[PDB]
Amino acid sequence: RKPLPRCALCLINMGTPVDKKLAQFNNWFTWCHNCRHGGHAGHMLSWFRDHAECPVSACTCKCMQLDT
Amino acid sequence: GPSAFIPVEEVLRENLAVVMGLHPDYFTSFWRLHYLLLHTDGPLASSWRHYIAIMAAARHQCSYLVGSHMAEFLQTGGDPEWLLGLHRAPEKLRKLSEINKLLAHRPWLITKEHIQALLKTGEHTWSLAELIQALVLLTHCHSLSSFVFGCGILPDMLCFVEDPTFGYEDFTPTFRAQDYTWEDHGYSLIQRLYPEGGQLLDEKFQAAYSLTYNTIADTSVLRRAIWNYIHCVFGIRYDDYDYGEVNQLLERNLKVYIKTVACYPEKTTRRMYNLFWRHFRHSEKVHVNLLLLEARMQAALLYALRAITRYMT
Amino acid sequence: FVARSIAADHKDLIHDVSFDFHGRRMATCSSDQSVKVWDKSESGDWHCTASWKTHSGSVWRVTWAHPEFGQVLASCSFDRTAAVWEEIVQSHWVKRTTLVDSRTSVTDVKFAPKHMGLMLATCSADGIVRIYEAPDVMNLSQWSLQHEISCKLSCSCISWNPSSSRAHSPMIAVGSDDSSPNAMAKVQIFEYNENTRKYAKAETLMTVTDPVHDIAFAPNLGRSFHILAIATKDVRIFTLKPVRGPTKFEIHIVAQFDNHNSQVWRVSWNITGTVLASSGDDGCVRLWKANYMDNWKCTGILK
Amino acid sequence: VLTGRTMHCHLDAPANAISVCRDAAQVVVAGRSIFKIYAIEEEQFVEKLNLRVGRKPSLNLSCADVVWHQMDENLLATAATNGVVVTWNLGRPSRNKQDQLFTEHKRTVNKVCFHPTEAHVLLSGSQDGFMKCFDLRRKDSVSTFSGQSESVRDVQFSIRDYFTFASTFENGNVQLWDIRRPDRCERMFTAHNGPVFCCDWHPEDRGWLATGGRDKMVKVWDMTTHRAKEMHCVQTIASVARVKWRPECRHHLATCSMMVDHNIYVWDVRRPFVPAAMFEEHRDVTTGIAWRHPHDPSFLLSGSKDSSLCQHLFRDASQPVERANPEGLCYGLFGDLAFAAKESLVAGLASSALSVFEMRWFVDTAERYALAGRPLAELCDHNAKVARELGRNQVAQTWTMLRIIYCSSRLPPDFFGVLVRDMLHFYAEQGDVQMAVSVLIVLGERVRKDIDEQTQEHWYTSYIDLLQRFRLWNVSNEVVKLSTSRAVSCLNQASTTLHVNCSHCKRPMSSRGWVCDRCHRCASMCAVCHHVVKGLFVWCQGCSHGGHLQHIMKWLEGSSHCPAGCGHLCEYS
Ligand SMILES: [Zn+2]
Ligand SMILES: [Zn+2]
Ligand SMILES: [Zn+2]
Ligand SMILES: [Zn+2]
Ligand SMILES: [Zn+2]
Ligand SMILES: [Zn+2]
Ligand SMILES: [Zn+2]
Repeated sequence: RKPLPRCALCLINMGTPVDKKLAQFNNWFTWCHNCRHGGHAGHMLSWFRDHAECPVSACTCKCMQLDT
Repeated sequence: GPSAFIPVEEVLRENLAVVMGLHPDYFTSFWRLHYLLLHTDGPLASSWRHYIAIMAAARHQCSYLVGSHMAEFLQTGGDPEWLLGLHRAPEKLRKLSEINKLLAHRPWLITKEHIQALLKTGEHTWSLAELIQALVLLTHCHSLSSFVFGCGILPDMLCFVEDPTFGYEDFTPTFRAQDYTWEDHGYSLIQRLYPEGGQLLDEKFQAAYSLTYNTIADTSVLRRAIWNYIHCVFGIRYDDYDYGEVNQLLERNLKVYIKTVACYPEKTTRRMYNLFWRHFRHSEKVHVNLLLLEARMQAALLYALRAITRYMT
Repeated sequence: FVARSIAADHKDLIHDVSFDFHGRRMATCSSDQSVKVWDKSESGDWHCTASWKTHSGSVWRVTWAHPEFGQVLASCSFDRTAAVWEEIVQSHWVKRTTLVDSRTSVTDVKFAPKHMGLMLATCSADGIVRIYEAPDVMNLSQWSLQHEISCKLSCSCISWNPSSSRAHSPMIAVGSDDSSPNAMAKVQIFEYNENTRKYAKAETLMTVTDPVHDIAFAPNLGRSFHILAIATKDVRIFTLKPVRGPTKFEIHIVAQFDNHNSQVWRVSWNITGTVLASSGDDGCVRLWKANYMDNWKCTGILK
Repeated sequence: VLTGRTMHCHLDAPANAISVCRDAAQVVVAGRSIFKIYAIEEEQFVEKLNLRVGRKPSLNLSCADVVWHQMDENLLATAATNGVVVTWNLGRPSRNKQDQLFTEHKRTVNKVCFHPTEAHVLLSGSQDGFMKCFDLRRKDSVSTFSGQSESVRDVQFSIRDYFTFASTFENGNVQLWDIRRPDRCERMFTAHNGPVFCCDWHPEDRGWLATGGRDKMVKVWDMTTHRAKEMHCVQTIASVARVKWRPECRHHLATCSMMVDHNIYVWDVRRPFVPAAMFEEHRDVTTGIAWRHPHDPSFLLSGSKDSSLCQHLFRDASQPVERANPEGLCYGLFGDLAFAAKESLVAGLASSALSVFEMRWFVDTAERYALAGRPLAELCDHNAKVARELGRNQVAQTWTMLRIIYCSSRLPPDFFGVLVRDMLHFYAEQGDVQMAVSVLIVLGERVRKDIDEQTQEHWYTSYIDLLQRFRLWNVSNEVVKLSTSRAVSCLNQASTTLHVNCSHCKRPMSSRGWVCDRCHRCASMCAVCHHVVKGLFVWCQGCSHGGHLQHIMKWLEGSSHCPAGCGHLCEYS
């Protein structure tokens, strides 16, 4: 019981509860394999749709285009 | 064998938990109470609850509960440096030692001034909900420390105590019995400050008070005798009981045994255990050496709740 | 403006309604000893989601906490207590703690601003107000009591100051209710004193003598002073400018609105904090705004 | 007509029980160490007689329940702590007017009673699950019953009838008997989930019994039918000790608490949530509640454990309903004024009505502005166009003027600094930070070295809070990233980095690789395309499976199974 990581966008800590949808896709983890910066799936999808830089301030690499 | 006082063959025919298994109902109730008190989330943290258990078991020199409790305190995020002593402990439990004194040795000096100084404004203050858990914890650990030696169960400390030469005084403002009783007054207060604790304490108290005695020359009279005698040891006097039956219903060997167990539990020996009622079965000597913790806990809780009630009146 | 009547399905007077952080949820309470939560839908409809019983006395003010800590509520009632109810995942609300320290009924409970952690303040009818704190954020059951203040008079309302700057120390306003004909002030200001780590006496509104029934601080958003509101038999708005012990203040009076011809019960500000709202015994809601020259005037009457 | 004010006399010892004679002139007050009698006067009650006058403090005086009689003012009766049903007849002038002493009970008696029609028949009830009946002809006994339950409390006796008789127990059942048939209980019905501490009939309505208990409930039962039919139920603050019915009315009670609460409440059985009346002149729990009336509406006696005895009046009661807050309103995010008020404030006084009465520029401008990436002129012109397209004109003029001032026999260089700073203060002061923050970000070092740090941090934090309130995360993070102060460009650098592991070796991998040092298996393979994932990597928590962000979304739209293959619905549909 120590705090889990948080989205770089929501600043809210992550988590998923381990018909009625118990744990939607938008709340899953997702992270850059070069940065190790992560967040919710939905917020990262929205951020990289209109932008192209690592969501965290002072980070540099272009996270999405590395693999696409 | 778990115990050097009870024969291993007797235990097999009928680490200290397996001993209490010969009674099903009370084993279940005690395990429920222990689970709620020490494991479930509540007003205090788990590390603090284990430390409280440690300080309440390091009062009768029970080198069985001052063990596993410190062995599971470390595995719950606790500070390893704290075990150096109370001098290393934070200035939040230092207010608890003075009341830990009488809750194990001499219950009758508790009063409003003690709880008030505990609930005093400053840089380290308790609330009601977070000290009522503490006192219930202390009473539970004292009762377990008494019972473990009451069965003589086979599996540093002096740096954890303040003035460790206190002891229990014989006795002679007595406590009148049916002036502040659990079933009417105290239950409401404990339930209001602690709902689940009150119900579990209630179930424990009636479960222990429904056990039979079998071998007897009407298995209720000796129960009442062994139930009220320990109470008048502490200061609560029931006026209705005729106290000739107390001496006329319990052998002096039984009396010295129960006093040795409930006052100075480190003083019991195998000769002390066997010197009373050799013609019986060990569960009969267990159901008697096992109700004394319940009577002790009842008296301690009644005294503490009388102390706390006056603080609001 | 239009209205949409909602079937309360309560058994007694509704006391308060409070809105979620994101504006999509709202919570209700009543003297029928219950709390209900309503969420808006796609077609702008309101429907119930939870109707569980909370206390055993008349349930007064119910508040929401910031969703950074989760979906955690709070309440006070005739039972001299205070709860920190939380919703967990169908979903249902489960209790977490019960602060039982006051000898008299707890009147109001208000969460602190985010920038000072998770805190909770409760005012008691006998005149004692107390601040709590939960340093272990992830388990809302280790609540501790940090400060205790004596108000020498009955307490009816409480309001935090949302100023997020580090040039403003935290401060809390206390609303009295005693009607005894002995004059004396009602509203008082308590200001944190981080030098000594205690709440002090900062200012006292001497011009207030009639019973105070609700209080509120205006959201700041960038303002360099403080704006206060008071729900007396009239509606008053105060302005407090700190001069560069506690800080010394300058207390001015801006509005002396008396077109309710009744007793004003509640006051509520906006998010940007430029328009005020209030309701009185007459029965309608008024809105007040500034005419860009420190000259407030009514801008609507909703009934 | 009785005429008394609100007065409180004094006692030297705490009391536990009160009884009232038929003449409404004298009252019995008694406890463990007091057995006096008091007489009610027009102005002040004064001491009259002391029944406890024995030379030694014997144990057969510590009463717990005292009852007078309604047709013989000389008769008295009480229950001593250890079972002694000692009766007192004042006719004998021999000072301590005692009478037939009884000791034929086993344990602590709890309450005694009397027949309101006869003066010889006596009842009793104690801890043994027994009910001691007696005949005052000095007989031997009458009909000692077997309750087959736990401690009996609040025995009492019927009012209109002559033979009915009820009694409530400690585990939670109430019974009903008959004198002539002492073998079996006529009626059997459970009432509470705890000790039943109280019982009383209804003087007016026949068969309408009302019981109270430690359940913190008070329930009125209908005995007209053959079953135990409930009619009402009242929730209270604490355990209910005494339940008393006010005369000449049909729907009012009077209940006193047993712990914590020191207050009497006069509940209306119709309105069970808020008390009608309230008395607050005491310091400890009020042990006894008794009337003063054969039938009068507004006179109540009381007695507590603070050694006090006082008379009450309905008129002087601190009525709480008349002095409560009836309304409540709050503002919403966009505008959602929700108003609640009594049904007597909007148009039959115990209900409310709920209604909701019902900023786009802020939201529209948030994502439509431009903050960096282009030279000053491009940003200024684009922002001016964005403002003009909405309706705000002065802001567009400010944009254009800033572009003229910066993007330029010459004016002095630092000539416009005060004007720009005053603009920033003017826009920030009136509560519009969307302009001050944006202008600060765009102009950068040209103006940032003119304002103090605290005010800048205030602007930034307030604007970010407002933005997050509307769920505009993109622009909020945009402000975070380009924030010109150190204290704001740190919010997303705190606890946002994960630690990645290999599921075959269970050991960490470095921060800039996709392969395993011991395993050698490339541990970044999408479960859809079987290709190396070098960028974004989604991860289900119950499967430890995942892959490309885009692939997994399409697969999860298509079906509800883990693509790697394992019985697991990663979303539970
Ligand atoms: Zn990064
Ligand atoms: Zn997110
Ligand atoms: Zn990256
Ligand atoms: Zn590997
Ligand atoms: Zn892939
Ligand atoms: Zn899987
Ligand atoms: Zn899965």
